[PDB]
Amino acid sequence: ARLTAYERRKFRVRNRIKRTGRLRLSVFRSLKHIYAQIIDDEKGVTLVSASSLALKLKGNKTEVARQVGRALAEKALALGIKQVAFDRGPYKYHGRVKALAEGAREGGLEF
Amino acid sequence: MEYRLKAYYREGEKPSALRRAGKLPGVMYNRHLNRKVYVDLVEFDKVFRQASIHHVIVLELPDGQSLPTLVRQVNLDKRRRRPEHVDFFVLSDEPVEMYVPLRFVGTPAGVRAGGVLQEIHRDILVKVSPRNIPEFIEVDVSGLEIGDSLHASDLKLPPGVELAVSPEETIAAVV
Amino acid sequence: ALASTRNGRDSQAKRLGVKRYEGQVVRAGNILVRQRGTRFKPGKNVGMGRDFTLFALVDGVVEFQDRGRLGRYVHVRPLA
Amino acid sequence: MLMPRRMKYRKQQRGRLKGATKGGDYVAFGDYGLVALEPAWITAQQIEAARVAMVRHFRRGGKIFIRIFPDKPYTKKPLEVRMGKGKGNYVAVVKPGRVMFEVAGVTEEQAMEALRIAGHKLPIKTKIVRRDAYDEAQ
RNA sequence: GCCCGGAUAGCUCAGUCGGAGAGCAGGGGAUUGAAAAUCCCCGGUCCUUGGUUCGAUUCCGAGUCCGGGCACCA
RNA sequence: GCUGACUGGGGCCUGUAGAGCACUGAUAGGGCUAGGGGGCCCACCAGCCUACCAAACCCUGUCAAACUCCGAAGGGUCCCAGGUGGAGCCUGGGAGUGAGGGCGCGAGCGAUAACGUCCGCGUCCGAGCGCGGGAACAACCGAGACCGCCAGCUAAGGCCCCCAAGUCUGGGCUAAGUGGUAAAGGAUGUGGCGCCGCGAAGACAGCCAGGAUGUUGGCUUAGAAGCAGCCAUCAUUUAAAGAGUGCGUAAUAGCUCACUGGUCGAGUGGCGCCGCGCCGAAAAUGAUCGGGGCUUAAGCCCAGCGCCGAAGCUGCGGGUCUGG
RNA sequence: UCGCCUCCUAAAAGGUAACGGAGGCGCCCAAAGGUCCCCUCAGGCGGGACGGAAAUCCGCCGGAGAGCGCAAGGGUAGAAG
RNA sequence: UCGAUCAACGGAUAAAAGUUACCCCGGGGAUAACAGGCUGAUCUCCCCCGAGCGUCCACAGCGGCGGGGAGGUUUGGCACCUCGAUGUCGGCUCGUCGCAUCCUGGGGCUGAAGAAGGUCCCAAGGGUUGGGCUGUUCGCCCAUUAAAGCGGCACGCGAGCU
RNA sequence: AAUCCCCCGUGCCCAUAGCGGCGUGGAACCACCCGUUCCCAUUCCGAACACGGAAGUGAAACGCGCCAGCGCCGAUGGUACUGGGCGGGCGACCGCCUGGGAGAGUAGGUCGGUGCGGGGGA
Ligand SMILES: [Mg+2]
Ligand SMILES: [Mg+2]
Ligand SMILES: [Mg+2]
Ligand SMILES: [Mg+2]
Ligand SMILES: [Mg+2]
Ligand SMILES: [Mg+2]
Ligand SMILES: [Mg+2]
Ligand SMILES: [Mg+2]
Ligand SMILES: [Mg+2]
Ligand SMILES: [Mg+2]
Ligand SMILES: [Mg+2]
Ligand SMILES: [Mg+2]
Ligand SMILES: [Mg+2]
Ligand SMILES: [Mg+2]
Ligand SMILES: [Mg+2]
Ligand SMILES: [Mg+2]
Ligand SMILES: [Mg+2]
Ligand SMILES: [Mg+2]
Ligand SMILES: [Mg+2]
Ligand SMILES: [Mg+2]
Ligand SMILES: [Mg+2]
Ligand SMILES: [Mg+2]
Ligand SMILES: [Mg+2]
Ligand SMILES: [Mg+2]
Ligand SMILES: [Mg+2]
Ligand SMILES: [Mg+2]
Ligand SMILES: [Mg+2]
Ligand SMILES: [Mg+2]
Ligand SMILES: [Mg+2]
Ligand SMILES: [Mg+2]
Ligand SMILES: [Mg+2]
Ligand SMILES: [Mg+2]
Ligand SMILES: [Mg+2]
Ligand SMILES: [Mg+2]
Ligand SMILES: [Mg+2]
Ligand SMILES: [Mg+2]
Ligand SMILES: [Mg+2]
Ligand SMILES: [Mg+2]
Ligand SMILES: [Mg+2]
Ligand SMILES: [Mg+2]
Ligand SMILES: [Mg+2]
Ligand SMILES: [Mg+2]
Ligand SMILES: [Mg+2]
Ligand SMILES: [Mg+2]
Ligand SMILES: [Mg+2]
Ligand SMILES: [Mg+2]
Ligand SMILES: [Mg+2]
Ligand SMILES: [Mg+2]
Ligand SMILES: [Mg+2]
Ligand SMILES: [Mg+2]
Ligand SMILES: [Mg+2]
Ligand SMILES: [Mg+2]
Ligand SMILES: [Mg+2]
Ligand SMILES: [Mg+2]
Ligand SMILES: [Mg+2]
Ligand SMILES: [Mg+2]
Ligand SMILES: [Mg+2]
Ligand SMILES: [Mg+2]
Ligand SMILES: [Mg+2]
Ligand SMILES: [Mg+2]
Ligand SMILES: [Mg+2]
Ligand SMILES: [Mg+2]
Ligand SMILES: [Mg+2]
Ligand SMILES: [Mg+2]
Ligand SMILES: [Mg+2]
Ligand SMILES: [Mg+2]
Ligand SMILES: [Mg+2]
Ligand SMILES: [Mg+2]
Ligand SMILES: [Mg+2]
Ligand SMILES: [Mg+2]
Ligand SMILES: [Mg+2]
Ligand SMILES: [Mg+2]
Ligand SMILES: [Mg+2]
Ligand SMILES: [Mg+2]
Ligand SMILES: [Mg+2]
Ligand SMILES: [Mg+2]
Ligand SMILES: [Mg+2]
Ligand SMILES: [Mg+2]
Ligand SMILES: [Mg+2]
Ligand SMILES: [Mg+2]
Ligand SMILES: [Mg+2]
Ligand SMILES: [Mg+2]
Ligand SMILES: [Mg+2]
Ligand SMILES: [Mg+2]
Ligand SMILES: [Mg+2]
Ligand SMILES: [Mg+2]
Ligand SMILES: [Mg+2]
Ligand SMILES: [Mg+2]
Ligand SMILES: [Mg+2]
Ligand SMILES: [Mg+2]
Ligand SMILES: [Mg+2]
Ligand SMILES: [Mg+2]
Ligand SMILES: [Mg+2]
Ligand SMILES: [Mg+2]
Ligand SMILES: [Mg+2]
Ligand SMILES: [Mg+2]
Ligand SMILES: [Mg+2]
Ligand SMILES: [Mg+2]
Ligand SMILES: [Mg+2]
Ligand SMILES: [Mg+2]
Repeated sequence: ARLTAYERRKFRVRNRIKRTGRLRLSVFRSLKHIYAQIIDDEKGVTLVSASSLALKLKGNKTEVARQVGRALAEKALALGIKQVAFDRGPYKYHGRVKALAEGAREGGLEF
Repeated sequence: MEYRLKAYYREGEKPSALRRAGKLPGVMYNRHLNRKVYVDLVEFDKVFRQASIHHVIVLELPDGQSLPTLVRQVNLDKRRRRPEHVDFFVLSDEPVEMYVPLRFVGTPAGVRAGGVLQEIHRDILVKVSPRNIPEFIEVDVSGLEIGDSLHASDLKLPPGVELAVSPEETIAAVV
Repeated sequence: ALASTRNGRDSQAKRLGVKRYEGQVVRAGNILVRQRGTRFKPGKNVGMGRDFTLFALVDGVVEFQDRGRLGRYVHVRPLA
Repeated sequence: MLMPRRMKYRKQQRGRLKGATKGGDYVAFGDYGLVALEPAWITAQQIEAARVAMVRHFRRGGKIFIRIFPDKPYTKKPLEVRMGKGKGNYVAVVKPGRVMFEVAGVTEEQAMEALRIAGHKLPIKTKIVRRDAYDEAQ
């Protein structure tokens, strides 16, 4: 079975975002951690990084996430960055990933 | 049994001219070498009729070296059906694919007088360490009966080296 | 029918193709390619209309891009 | 007769006889060949006329390969004048250097004498050939 | 000359899955007092020739003895 | 008012020629195999062999405007340069044309017919039926005619005479008047290149010389006892003659060859290729390459040198318009 | 035969003819429309009651040969299904 | 926003079919019928190959399937001069030419005993009948004959006739 | 802090990165995993999606390697074709000059390369 539902859903949501042409606020979330990476395509480049992994914090993976989102805003807004669009990758906008997003205001936003 | 020809070199010298010159444009190569070369037609002809991409050809040419070549391609121009150019493949010690002619040995060997003979190949493609090159392969298999097909490894496979296969194909049969 | 002639039609040429090529100056709205399928996909600063028609979104120059199995792509480069 | 089953289109444009070449030409199945010197549309009925010349020539014996085939539909009008194309009415398009026919499993004098008869039934000049190193291995 | 048709035991004429028929003759039986009628049983180099096919009356191709249709001219 | 046709460079676009078979189809030979044509063992599932059908699949081998895994040369467009041209663009006034034709190339229709027809790209005639060549001839070759000249150089084509200039110079070809013509096909024409079989262990050609044994071969027969015929065509004796290749035929007598010795004495027979020629080759008023006439050429192929040759180019004079 | 669409002809830009070679339209859909979310085919082989070449189911292989209302073409699963 | 097979689909009117050999005018060789021309599918005649028939077989005589041509007499294709006119079938009269020869002359082969034939070659000098039928050409038929030839000449010939 | 190496994201080249085989990795990342109370789920199914987890395992998946059976890529040389210029053939068609020049095929290549960021080692 070639090219799984994961990587279709992946690609589908990604390309739609990439067309609007904002910077990309891209979300990886593993079983353990949740990472978030703000990217400018066409320079093929990451600008503002934020992990739970590098902020070494724990318990309630969601409340961890609102935090790595507030982490990104504070970090990012400091470079001038305000408007972006939310990548959300192959993940339902829900729970942990919704939480990192609604934590990614105080800066950033419309999300 | 052993064949040598001649050879020469070229850089410019439009092939059409050389070709009118009784000569035969060609090229010399292998993993290590590639070089423009011409030969004499009649000469090439007399040998290649025996040699025929089957037995090894030692060329010669100046330097003077003697280069141990297999002929891997011949282009005839289709109108006059006569060679317009030649690939000379030079051997060194690494295994090399090639076409070995086949000796069909026996009598009708079952359904004597007679089956229907039916040779489905004069050749086999086989990987061979150049050093030992099996200048034919006796295929006896006097079992040799109606409707049957020998495939591959049932061939003698003289000492040197293995098939370039496919291990399953058609050699001969009687029907 | 069969013989007398049952044939004899055809339809108007649709005058389809590329209407602006690489390194050619265009204005917002210029249409760059006229085409049947997605034969060229819209790139940077390039729209698609309902009939798959590619237009410049901005003034600029037009650059062509062959992304291999991703298709060919038409963008408009600004300094518009 | 000799003729396809299943055509995709009934009738097809004449086209050129140009650029004598392309495929066939190397004597792949048999002992001697008959090679085509000139271009022509050779007709399903000239082919059969050559075949039967040859099979008649040896004892129902020998083996024959043919190796050109009439897939090109040949139209003709009735003694009308001009409206529509058509009709009817098959050819193989044959350029120089092609081997048609090509016998095997017969003696040299036989093959060569059959092929010479076979050649008389054709609209073009021909050449009889034997077989070669040059006809390679493949 | 010109394009399309059909030969079949002894005469009549089926027989498009490619691997021989019933009638009506004639002989025989049953039936009857004997017959007629009716039912049972009895033998083609399948128009020559070349071809495809392992194999052709049954497919291809003409050519033939013989049936349908065709065109001198203003 | 420098942007024009054309040209140089750079980008992008394309799906034709060629080629390919991956697709859509078609398709030769073989292989291995579903379904069965059914030979039949069944008549229960069975069920094996296929020199018929046969998918797919592998091997070899091809074909296609409406097939394409590929794909040139070219073409188109933009940018930057060259390009001052009876170039370009803008506004406006006056039009005429809207029957085209031949040729070359690419296609379609036609019959791989038409001085056929329909498109494409070029050209020329149209309007250059003005000039030179092609015998003669709108459109093939040469060349764009402002006027004059009893001056020159050339083009195409020519230089034996008609007819201007070579009976020029060298080398080979052809003997048909080919040239001055039409194909398949043919042929010890003729000249060259080549490869192969046999040959001074004396081949080829003639000539001298052997001209089988059992035997009628068994078959078939009045008899075929090779030659009125269907064939077991087999054993032998030799340097060595096929139960016999032909004449013969009252079957036998008589005769010849095959195949052998020997005579003599240097080539012989086979094939392939290129050049020119030869046959194939019959039409209607009188013939002919334009004509005479041409044969180591006045024909054809190769190399050379000169010349002749237009209204083209030049030289001399002049006109008119445009620029300066 | 006459208008419209598709393919070839059409000579790799556009365009290009013939009583050239072949097909289709004169509708349709309140969902067959908009959006957000998810899902991924056809085929082949193996397995499974009634199920057979094909109803449904399970397994593996299957980059698109399926589907996209209808003709063809271009397109298309990184969706247009 | 509606009424259009205004489908001959840029749609003359709101509203429309035939016939003329009783015909007329303006035009056209822009275009048909005749002849010619180009062409040569078709037609007529050669030739190549040579299955096969011919007792056997060198094809004495045949010739399958295919192949290459010649001719320009047929039927056509095209639409080039001629529509300010190139009168058309046939007959008669008068011919003339071609030869792919019907007879006569000279030949070769024969499955030629002779005589008489068959086939092919040379040969265009001359000859090549009279009638019945039909407008006929052609063809059939009667009676003869050395023979009762095939074509071309605007399907020769109407300022020559009919 | 640079540099290298391993992992995790994520771009780019668009198969020389693919299939298949073999081998390898769990400390850390990652995955599978434990559970289904809660957010949220499944035209049935916590399979998927989702959440709260951390006992176990790298079996699957993924990552990293090594093999050329397939797949993919692919010369040089030669031809085909051809812009432009000339010939030849009754024709179908052929040839020469000059400039461009494939496709198939042969040789060979290939079991990927790389940017940004992070986590970890240098
Ligand atoms: Mg079109
Ligand atoms: Mg060929
Ligand atoms: Mg090939
Ligand atoms: Mg033909
Ligand atoms: Mg007409
Ligand atoms: Mg021939
Ligand atoms: Mg009684
Ligand atoms: Mg009784
Ligand atoms: Mg008449
Ligand atoms: Mg300028
Ligand atoms: Mg350019
Ligand atoms: Mg082609
Ligand atoms: Mg194919
Ligand atoms: Mg094509
Ligand atoms: Mg390539
Ligand atoms: Mg400029
Ligand atoms: Mg002007
Ligand atoms: Mg004006
Ligand atoms: Mg017009
Ligand atoms: Mg025109
Ligand atoms: Mg014309
Ligand atoms: Mg013409
Ligand atoms: Mg023109
Ligand atoms: Mg005029
Ligand atoms: Mg002019
Ligand atoms: Mg005149
Ligand atoms: Mg003149
Ligand atoms: Mg003149
Ligand atoms: Mg003159
Ligand atoms: Mg002139
Ligand atoms: Mg002038
Ligand atoms: Mg001269
Ligand atoms: Mg003269
Ligand atoms: Mg003189
Ligand atoms: Mg002289
Ligand atoms: Mg003469
Ligand atoms: Mg002459
Ligand atoms: Mg001389
Ligand atoms: Mg000269
Ligand atoms: Mg002079
Ligand atoms: Mg002056
Ligand atoms: Mg002026
Ligand atoms: Mg297409
Ligand atoms: Mg086009
Ligand atoms: Mg074009
Ligand atoms: Mg219709
Ligand atoms: Mg919806
Ligand atoms: Mg599936
Ligand atoms: Mg399935
Ligand atoms: Mg199943
Ligand atoms: Mg599809
Ligand atoms: Mg469709
Ligand atoms: Mg399509
Ligand atoms: Mg109208
Ligand atoms: Mg109209
Ligand atoms: Mg319109
Ligand atoms: Mg009205
Ligand atoms: Mg009346
Ligand atoms: Mg009156
Ligand atoms: Mg009146
Ligand atoms: Mg009038
Ligand atoms: Mg008439
Ligand atoms: Mg007349
Ligand atoms: Mg006429
Ligand atoms: Mg006239
Ligand atoms: Mg003719
Ligand atoms: Mg003729
Ligand atoms: Mg002849
Ligand atoms: Mg006529
Ligand atoms: Mg006219
Ligand atoms: Mg016309
Ligand atoms: Mg008139
Ligand atoms: Mg007059
Ligand atoms: Mg008059
Ligand atoms: Mg004569
Ligand atoms: Mg006589
Ligand atoms: Mg006589
Ligand atoms: Mg006599
Ligand atoms: Mg005689
Ligand atoms: Mg006479
Ligand atoms: Mg006379
Ligand atoms: Mg009377
Ligand atoms: Mg009559
Ligand atoms: Mg009479
Ligand atoms: Mg007369
Ligand atoms: Mg006439
Ligand atoms: Mg007359
Ligand atoms: Mg009169
Ligand atoms: Mg690829
Ligand atoms: Mg672990
Ligand atoms: Mg552990
Ligand atoms: Mg594992
Ligand atoms: Mg390649
Ligand atoms: Mg190359
Ligand atoms: Mg050229
Ligand atoms: Mg030419
Ligand atoms: Mg290549
Ligand atoms: Mg790999
Ligand atoms: Mg990376
Ligand atoms: Mg780091």
